[PDB]
Amino acid sequence: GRDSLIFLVDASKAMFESQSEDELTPFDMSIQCIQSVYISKIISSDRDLLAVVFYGTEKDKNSVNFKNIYVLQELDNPGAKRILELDQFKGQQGQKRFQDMMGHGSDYSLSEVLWVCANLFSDVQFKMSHKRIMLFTNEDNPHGNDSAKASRARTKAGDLRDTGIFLDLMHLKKPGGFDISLFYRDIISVHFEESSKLEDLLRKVRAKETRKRALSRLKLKLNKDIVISVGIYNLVQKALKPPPIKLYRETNEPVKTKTRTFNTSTGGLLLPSDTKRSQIYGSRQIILEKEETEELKRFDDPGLMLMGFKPLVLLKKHHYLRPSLFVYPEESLVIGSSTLFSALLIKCLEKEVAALCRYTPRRNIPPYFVALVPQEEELDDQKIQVTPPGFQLVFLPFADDKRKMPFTEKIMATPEQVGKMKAIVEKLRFTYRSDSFENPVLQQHFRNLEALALDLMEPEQAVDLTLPKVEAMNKRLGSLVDEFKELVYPPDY
Amino acid sequence: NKAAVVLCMDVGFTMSNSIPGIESPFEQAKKVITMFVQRQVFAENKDEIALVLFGTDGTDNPLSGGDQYQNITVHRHLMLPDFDLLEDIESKIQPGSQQADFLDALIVSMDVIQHETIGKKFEKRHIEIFTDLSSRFSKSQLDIIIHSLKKCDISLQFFLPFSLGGPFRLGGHGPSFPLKGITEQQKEGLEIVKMVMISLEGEDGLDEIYSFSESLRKLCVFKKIERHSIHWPCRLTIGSNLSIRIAAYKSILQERVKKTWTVVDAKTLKKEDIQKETVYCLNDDDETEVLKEDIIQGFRYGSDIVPFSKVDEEQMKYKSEGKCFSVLGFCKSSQVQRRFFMGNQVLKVFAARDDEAAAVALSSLIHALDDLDMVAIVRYAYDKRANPQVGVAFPHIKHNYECLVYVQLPFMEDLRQYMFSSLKNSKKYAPTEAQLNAVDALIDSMSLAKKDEKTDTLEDLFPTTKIPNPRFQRLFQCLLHRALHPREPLPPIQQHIWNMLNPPAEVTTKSQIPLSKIKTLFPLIEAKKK
DNA sequence: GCCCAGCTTTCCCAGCTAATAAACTAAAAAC
DNA sequence: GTTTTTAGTTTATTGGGC
Repeated sequence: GRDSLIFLVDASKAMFESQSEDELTPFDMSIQCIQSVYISKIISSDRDLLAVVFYGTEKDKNSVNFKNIYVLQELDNPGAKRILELDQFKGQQGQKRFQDMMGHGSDYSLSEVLWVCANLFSDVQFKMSHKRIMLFTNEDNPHGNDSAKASRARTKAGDLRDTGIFLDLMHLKKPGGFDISLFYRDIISVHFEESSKLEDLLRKVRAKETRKRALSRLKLKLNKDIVISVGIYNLVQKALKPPPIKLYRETNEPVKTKTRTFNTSTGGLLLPSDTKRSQIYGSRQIILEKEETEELKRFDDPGLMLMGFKPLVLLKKHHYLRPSLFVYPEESLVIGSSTLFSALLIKCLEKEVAALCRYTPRRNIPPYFVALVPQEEELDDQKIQVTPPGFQLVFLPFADDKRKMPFTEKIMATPEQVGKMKAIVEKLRFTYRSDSFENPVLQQHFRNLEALALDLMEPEQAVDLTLPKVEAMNKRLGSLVDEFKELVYPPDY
Repeated sequence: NKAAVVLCMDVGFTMSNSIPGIESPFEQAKKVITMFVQRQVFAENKDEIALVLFGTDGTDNPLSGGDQYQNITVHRHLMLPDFDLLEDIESKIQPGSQQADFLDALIVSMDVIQHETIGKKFEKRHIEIFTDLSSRFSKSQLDIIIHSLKKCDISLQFFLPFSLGGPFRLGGHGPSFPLKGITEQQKEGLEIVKMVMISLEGEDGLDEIYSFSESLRKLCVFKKIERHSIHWPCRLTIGSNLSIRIAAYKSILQERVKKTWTVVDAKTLKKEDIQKETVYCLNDDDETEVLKEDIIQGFRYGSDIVPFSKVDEEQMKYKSEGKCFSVLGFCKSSQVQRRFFMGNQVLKVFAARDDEAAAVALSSLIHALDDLDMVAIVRYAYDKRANPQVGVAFPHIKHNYECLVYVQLPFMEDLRQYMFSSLKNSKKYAPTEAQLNAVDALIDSMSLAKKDEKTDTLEDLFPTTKIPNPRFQRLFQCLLHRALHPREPLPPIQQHIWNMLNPPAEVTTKSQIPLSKIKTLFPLIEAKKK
């Protein structure tokens, strides 16, 4: 039930060389990217196990005493101290702390390195699912000068693949470029391009820090006989402030909580079949059994029932009701599902049509109409999948979810006023990215926990990225504001 | 705030003409009225409702003086609806053997509103007529009728057996009794109804004439008595020197059940007889209880457990200035994809009410963004307590009004970058040419739209956003059933409900052959391994 | 701080209703 | 079976000028 991710970092000489730029060294980039995954995994209460290994170091630390391999952090749940530890190698001062604590630029043999990593998976007392190793290096030919090592590394790499361990390569920039065909083509389990900016390394790593996890596997019925299986995923989910937990003052140990129900008179425990459900209207009571309150909610069996196809232009942008889901074929339940799915996708795209369906997530839930909107795959310049291929499950509001509002005369602005506003709009133009803002509230909450768990001098204060940069904006706008006002607001306002 | 409504029902002889398998107008109208009264009862509004019947055998109304307005009965006088009204509708009220003047029924209906709304303050007075326009009637009171409706601010709606604009399915999507199948008397009555509605509403008056069938799958019967939304005052700020007074209303907001089920004792059927006591024990083995005077608050930080009291959390807690709607910047609309929409609402933002300066200012913004194909990225915070949100405000320009539509955008911590295998470049699941053509034929047969009335316009044949959430009227049918028949188990779902949740019978029929070809072209079988 | 605002099957003396979102509890299904 | 997710509750905190 717990996936495993080992972060493996190259400590060779070139990992600490920026290559003359206003950019971080591949090593700093790597450390910072690893901290990120550690922290995000905490923000979302992820139960995966993380590990941190370095190789090419002068100092070694592993159960078999293989040389130049340092297991900084064995596989375990992330915490405050482990994160704080990684921060010690951040930046230029970090570089100095790492090199003085472990040394760098020493020799090594990838085979020995991969053996140590595989062994960390075996030492896990917990049961595991996915076993993955993420390698960070800007060296594309480790043993191009030592066949005895190159050969052992390929064999071990192959043994990993046969053994169920996945090795992903997070290749970093190198003069002339990083050539995967030279060596790693036969090791890793179109590929991402090399990373040269933290941003890119982060997304590529984020794209793999967590494995797919369906919100539900359902049947998509074209009719009663033609049924395919699909996975429903939430590519977006509102990260909430983790709920509190009750502890025992004298030991800070978590406490279990049992909620029972008893007759007030006798004090006897009340079975679920010893109580009924009531609703009072006016001066009349209507009694139903628990079983019946659920039954009146029953309509369709869980699934997606195809209603037909509706042209996309008929679906309004302003009818949003709640976050959309993502639909992808689940070949593991119904063999043949992907082919039909792909066809539906290809054709819905050509005809700019959506598949209308009646949706029921689980048993005993009234249905909601949804529009499966065709979504074509999209990769950016780094070869990162920005948009996964499939269908956007768009929830449609029932008439009850719509609200009316009275409108007075339509008052429109003149070309001269719109022009002034246009000029203002163009001044405060910027490039929006779905991941540019952080949640002020969540961030502060964990900064606070950090200060308490690590006994820091003070709680770091989060930077509210949602607040407008007022002063900057004012200067950037100049007199456009006063101008706009003269065209719109009577001095007597 | 409150409304006075008179349901004017036709229970005349013709209302019972049963068509071999097709429900009579009387029974259809009876379902629509029950639908309306049920919602008014279970939602516990303050609207007052009267019920006038015409075509009845007897005569009982405050205008019969002088052998006039005969066969018109005021079954229920203006007052809060109750279970006795619903029961009468369902069981007592029987079809009549006569025929009454429908404009006379309207006049009696107007009388009820005029003589009984006395003193009480009603924001709205409304009359709903349910008839088949089968019989003769006088047209001498037309001007009198219209003059009183307008002067007394009384709105009107009509409900007939046929639409105004094959196997019959009540509440379905598709039938249209041709205006030719109706009698000549009905064509005359319909013209008058049209004239009346046009005088009262204008061009759109035609829109207030419905078929009983379509009424069952709409909220139109409540349309003129719907609770108007509350406005939210605030200033849209650009920098710190430009403020614009605005008012926001929620356009989309999921409707939920209001009444909760109270757990009670199966014998006393009372709530006080039940009580819940939540105790605490050491989760680890040796389940030892603990007293409330020994438990503190804490949080998890990965594997760490961190005690953090609500008092300390209260002060270190992130705190904002408060209410706001601040622009952070503007960007191409293309950089904002709908698949990233967040939250559980949509907000329409208008200039503050009656503020022309604010309106012109906002209109400037709207049109500039529209003319630049851009949108605003803003910080929205309901109040000083609410967690602040980042969101998009995009231009919404119509002919009757203009505004910005607000929808929340996601925070980085809300995203999940799950990678998915490519399907276009699939070396396993690429469909053959025949499979693609079968799907292509399936999509055409199952089209839910049509370029009808030849105007290059797309007519939606299955507009789901007009259909009411089925759980409500289903719940009401049950709540009522349990009230009028305590010993009986719950009734099954009404067919008209199922009929409105399904596509036009036309669509279903066309797809059969195409579906058959797809079943043979696309093998599908459940996995036995893994 | 201090209370606004109105309408009446509670009554006009007064009462009390309201809007809504952050929190929280419970049940289903994924793993 | 345990963990994430959600519908169903719950109850208080909230606005704004003077």
